[PDB]
Amino acid sequence: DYDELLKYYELHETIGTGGFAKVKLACHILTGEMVAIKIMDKNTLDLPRIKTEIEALKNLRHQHICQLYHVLETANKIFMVLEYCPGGELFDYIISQDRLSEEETRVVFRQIVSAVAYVHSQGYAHRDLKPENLLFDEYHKLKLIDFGLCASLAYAAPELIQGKGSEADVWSMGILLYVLMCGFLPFDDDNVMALYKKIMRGKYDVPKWLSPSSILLLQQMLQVDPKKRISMKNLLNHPWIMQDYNYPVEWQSKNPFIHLDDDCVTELSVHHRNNRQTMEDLISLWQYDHLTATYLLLLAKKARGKPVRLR
Ligand SMILES: Cn1cc(Br)cc1C(=O)Nc1[nH]nc2c1CN(C(=O)N[C@H](CN1CCCC1)c1ccccc1)C21CC1
Repeated sequence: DYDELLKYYELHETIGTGGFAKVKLACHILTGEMVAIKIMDKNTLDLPRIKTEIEALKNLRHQHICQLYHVLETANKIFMVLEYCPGGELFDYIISQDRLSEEETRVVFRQIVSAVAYVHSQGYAHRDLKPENLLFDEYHKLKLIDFGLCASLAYAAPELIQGKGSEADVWSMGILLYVLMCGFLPFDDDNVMALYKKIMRGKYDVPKWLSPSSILLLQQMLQVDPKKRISMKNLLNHPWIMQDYNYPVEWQSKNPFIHLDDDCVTELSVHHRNNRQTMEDLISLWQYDHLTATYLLLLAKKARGKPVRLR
């Protein structure tokens, strides 16, 4: 139940619902930082989905991946405390704009490619890429979410639906690119089997406002045969991707966990009136408990150019 969570967080409103989970806005008491808490019920659960996401996020640390802070499991519930992104979903952003210019699309799309390339570099495929799974953070940069399916029909690759992961992610990014520049899906139908057929055929409308280079890139990402599909490697430095930037997508993590931050370690030891070495030792266990949560939220203060202070 909520007694364990309420020790550390003030709970606010529900900001999202899923089939088996909800996400609530909350504030971390010790740091005053806003967070987003994904809440699951262990009775009405699937559960492998939760464990999959948790394991992935413990191993992924990247400027375009929504950060995990804290995992709490009670008798009845599982709580995942995640980064709060105050800019909302990419999908809702596209609808409000109708569609994005090629220029703004490229700004956003390069961030998606950065995240997904990194995910692949760490040995995973996301498998559920869609604009509902991309959020805008405090600096209006994109953060990828929902790793429950890592190793929706409108975004699934032909070979994935066929049951015949890396290439499947490229296809989904092709659908995303189309939606960004067009404001609607390339394959859509009320009838699910009719949608399946359309995806298998691979034919789609090419709107009048797409540039020849955009058209070519969509063609290369939306190849029905995954062997003919552009590879992640060649996506990183694609001429469309390079335009106006003149350097390939920077996919490597810019915020990896190397050494513990001295300033964060000191603030925790001072606040808790604890032996510094004991504090450094307990943080290093990386249990994703309240200690880890407080440590990581202090690091976020620092990344924001703010002082590392508690209470
Ligand atoms: C929608 N919105 C509007 C504003 Br302003 C901020 C947000 C917002 O969602 N912020 C936010 N920050 N961090 C998170 C979110 C939403 N959020 C989510 O994880 N949201 C997903 C959203 N889905 C995509 C397809 C269906 C479910 C979710 C997953 C399970 C249950 C409910 C929601 C995270 C927790 C990591």
